[PDB]
Amino acid sequence: SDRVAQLTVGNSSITTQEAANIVLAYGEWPEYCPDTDATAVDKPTRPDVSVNRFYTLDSKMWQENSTGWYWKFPDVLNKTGVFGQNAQFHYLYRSGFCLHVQCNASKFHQGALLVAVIPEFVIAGRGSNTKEAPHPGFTTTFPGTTGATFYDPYVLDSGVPLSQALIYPHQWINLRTNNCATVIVPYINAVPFDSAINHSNFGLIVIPVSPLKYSSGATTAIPITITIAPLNSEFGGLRQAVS
Amino acid sequence: GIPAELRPGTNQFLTTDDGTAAPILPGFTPTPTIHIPGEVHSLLELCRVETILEVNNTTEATGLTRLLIPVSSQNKADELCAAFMVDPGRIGPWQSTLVGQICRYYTQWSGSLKVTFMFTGSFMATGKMLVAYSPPGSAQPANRETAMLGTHVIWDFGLQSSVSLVIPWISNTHFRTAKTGGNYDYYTAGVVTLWYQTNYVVPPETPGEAYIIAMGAAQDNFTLKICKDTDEVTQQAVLQ
Amino acid sequence: DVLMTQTPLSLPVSLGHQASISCRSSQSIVHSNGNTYLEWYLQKPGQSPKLLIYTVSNRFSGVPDRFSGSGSGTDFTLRITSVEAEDLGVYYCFQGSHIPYTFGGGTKLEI
Amino acid sequence: DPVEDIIHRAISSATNVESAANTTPSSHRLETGRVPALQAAETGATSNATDENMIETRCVVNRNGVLETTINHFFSRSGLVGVVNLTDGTTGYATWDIDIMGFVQLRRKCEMFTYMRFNAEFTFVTTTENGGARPYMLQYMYVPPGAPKPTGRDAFQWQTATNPSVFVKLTDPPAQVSVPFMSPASAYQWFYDGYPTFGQHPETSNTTYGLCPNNMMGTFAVRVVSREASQLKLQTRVYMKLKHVRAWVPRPIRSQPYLLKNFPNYDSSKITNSARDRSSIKQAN
Amino acid sequence: VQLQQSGPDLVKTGASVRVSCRASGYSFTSYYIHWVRLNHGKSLEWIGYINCYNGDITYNQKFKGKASFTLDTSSSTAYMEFNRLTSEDSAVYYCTRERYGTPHYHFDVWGAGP
Amino acid sequence: NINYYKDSYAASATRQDFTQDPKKFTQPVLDSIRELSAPLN
Ligand SMILES: CCCCCCCCCCCCC/C=C/[C@H](O)[C@H](N)CO
Repeated sequence: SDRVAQLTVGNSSITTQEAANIVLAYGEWPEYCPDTDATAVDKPTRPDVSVNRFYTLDSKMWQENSTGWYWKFPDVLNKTGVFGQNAQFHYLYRSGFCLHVQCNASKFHQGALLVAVIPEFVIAGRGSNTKEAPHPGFTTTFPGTTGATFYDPYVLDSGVPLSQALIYPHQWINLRTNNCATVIVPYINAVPFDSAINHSNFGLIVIPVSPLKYSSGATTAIPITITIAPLNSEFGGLRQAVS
Repeated sequence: GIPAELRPGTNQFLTTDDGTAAPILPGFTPTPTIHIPGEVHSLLELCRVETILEVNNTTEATGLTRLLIPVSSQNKADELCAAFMVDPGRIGPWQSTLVGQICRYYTQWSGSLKVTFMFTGSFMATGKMLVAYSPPGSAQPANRETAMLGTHVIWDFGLQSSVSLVIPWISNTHFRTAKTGGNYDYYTAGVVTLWYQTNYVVPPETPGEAYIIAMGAAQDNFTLKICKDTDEVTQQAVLQ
Repeated sequence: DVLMTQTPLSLPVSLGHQASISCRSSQSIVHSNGNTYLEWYLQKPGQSPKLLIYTVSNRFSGVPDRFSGSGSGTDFTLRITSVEAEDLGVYYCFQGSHIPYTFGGGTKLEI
Repeated sequence: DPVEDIIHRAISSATNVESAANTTPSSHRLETGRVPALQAAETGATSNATDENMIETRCVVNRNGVLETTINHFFSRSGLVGVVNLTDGTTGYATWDIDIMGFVQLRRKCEMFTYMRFNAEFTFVTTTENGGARPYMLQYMYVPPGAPKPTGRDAFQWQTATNPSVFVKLTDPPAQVSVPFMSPASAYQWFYDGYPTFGQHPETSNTTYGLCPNNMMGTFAVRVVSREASQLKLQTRVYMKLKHVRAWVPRPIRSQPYLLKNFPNYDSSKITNSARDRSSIKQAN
Repeated sequence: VQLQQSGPDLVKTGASVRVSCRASGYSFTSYYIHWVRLNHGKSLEWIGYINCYNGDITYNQKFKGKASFTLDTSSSTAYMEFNRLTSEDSAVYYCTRERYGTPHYHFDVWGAGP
Repeated sequence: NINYYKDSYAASATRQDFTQDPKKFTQPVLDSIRELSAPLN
């Protein structure tokens, strides 16, 4: 009566039977823009059922020798669904997110992931020059739908050690107790609205801490999906198409 | 006008003092605030968040393997699994937590602590693990029948996966200067050995090593006193 | 950068002292951790090279008490007090601050 | 009667804290079903096993102070943020783009928080580079973004028609001003992901990455007031004290050494650990 | 803990040699592997290093375009060498080991020679 | 509690804060667990 939970947004529910709990990020629900904050003087065009539903990304494989993966939000939705056709026409943007990571296993496997949400996530270059100087490419700072791999998971590509990285919102995926993790993030940004294509707010991270071990004979391909979904999103400021 | 003699203290520049100074822009109204979630008000809402210790800080482990303690099915009982100190502000395992990075900006900590363990093993494997703690004065304990004198919590694996030892505040002084050496060994605080209680029993065709992740935090009566300037910084240039 | 071992041929007598030095260098204190590296290396003429004093002063395990080495700035010395019948190889100095890692020339011993 | 479906709070609660928390006594428990020690760290919330529920404790009235940990008293100490070198007799003046990312003692503190908002307070200590300290006149302008940066020792930007300026000697006690909050956003931000413009961004070396435009705050220019060119070398040491500060969204602290001013690079050839190594795992000291 | 290279074979101008080694006795996905050559009666030279997990090849600038490394996951190195040999490169090619998180000293163990 | 100029940012440090609420960083869960119960039940 506390494990089983069904989340239903829009027209696409998600049921699960071995969950743990639901984590709000910094204790505040995602809400609309009150009129002491808004600075645009044109009416925002908020849809309700078209762009508030769970979109499923592509599933990475988890092996013996894996390092990590990371995505950037809301970069990953700029090509799929109606939300990909309302972040190209409209200049401004404002939303929340509601993440979900499935990874199921048997009873004789072991291992544990770490699902976090890091606001304002900057990727840093990896070269010992002081001026030319190395810089990350465009296919690394905005990976797209797939999401690249970490090169150094111990320092998170930023010189921040992993052991201190529970100050962010997070849940564990411990493969003996649960098999799904859920974070609900409100809208954290300085200016009230935001551009939608350049300023990507935050970034999901999955880092396997205790690596996968299994005895001989079990199934060897354990995949990992993501299921995100916006909440209370509103747009504004129409123009022509720029991808 | 009014007669006013001066004092020592004239014409100095003390850094940590708060006085007024003449503004440069008369009649300035700043850009107004909006509601942004997750506001801090103190640095005691950042000492109460459990982060990951670095216990396996030995010669042969490198990388993500440093963060976790290994267990395995022993041949005998009574054996030892890991051991470390309680000194936020001494080199060792506490240097990679938020307590160990904030209690180096300050001197003279106080109050309790807590250590949370999490077991990342399989599902069908059980066991028990004593978790001891002993106040200072002697060396590291030898066998288990000596380390069951101090504070200890016997922990059993099951559907739950966490026990949280609360290391109490047993000290003569009201604070502890958070530095070690020869003359400052008067402010040390003892060892947190993990002992096997019985064994680690495993069914057939199941992996034969599990990994215990240790964590760490601070309790509710945690206070800090004197702001100093830290020592983990490194520079020899101007960052050109 | 570059290194210059100052004595390419030092000819000591047993129960004597040595001073093999590389005067020529850059600042060589960078990599920004402090920690100027400057490792030393024997090479007996039939085997692979081996370690010696690994930072400016610290000894590596297995190295005897005779191998002493110090220095600062751009001056670095080795001092061994009893040249035995084993300490006869070639001495190299390896810096590790900047990116192209350089080993310097070398230093012989013959008596 | 019309279309029907058109018609169709937080968790935290603030508590004042004056002292540290107290401790209420307890006794021994011999009872099944009420277990406070067992937790679940998978749910993300930290444990809450207070020590009244583990061990038998005594009633302790606590009187320690929790005044010197709030962030107003934590940042209100002034540290170095910049050094301007001045050689005369060979252009005559010197500039310094305002950027507090340079010196590492105050950079490492201000990266604990993501979005900040304060009011600075500067102080300019100026010495000749051989401890002479002879009386001259100095002028410190302040060029906001857009005004022309002065080109010569005696061009016509040095007239101070609009923008501020501080005349002070070398023998007086050092100057001090109080710069207010000057950002077009709602708050300063230190970490800005995302390119600043539109267009198409290359693959090899995009040096535009992560440059936040909400912090480009101008230039600080200084010359020596004379007609004849005097012959002297100087340094200034601009200190900065923050006050009235408010912060948001904490994040962990840098652990690797720094390499550049604007960009947060590390060096992946040699990575330093956090904890220095010991001999084995089964011994303490 | 041993590093066992390949047997020495002489090659004339216009081929590759692909000298290997095999890490024996430790965890192979936790160490760099450098490559150091010894000119005849002369000084040592550094070539470059391969990181055993995440790739991350780095050379000198005196050896770019030649001696492009590879990597194997079955406990084996790049086994790689120059594509275009000259007459002077009849040297001896060592291989070494370096800990990932730094221990403040490089090049602890050494290999054989070709 | 005194200010000699007619602007508000030129003053000294203001009054003490004395407030904190750590429940938005320790326990931000929906189903609020208590101290004396099994948290996965
Ligand atoms: C006579 C007064 C001359 C000095 C006037 C300096 C005014 C500019 C100070 C504004 C506050 C500092 C500028 C912003 C702070 C950091 O550098 C940026 N946030 C960098 O991200």
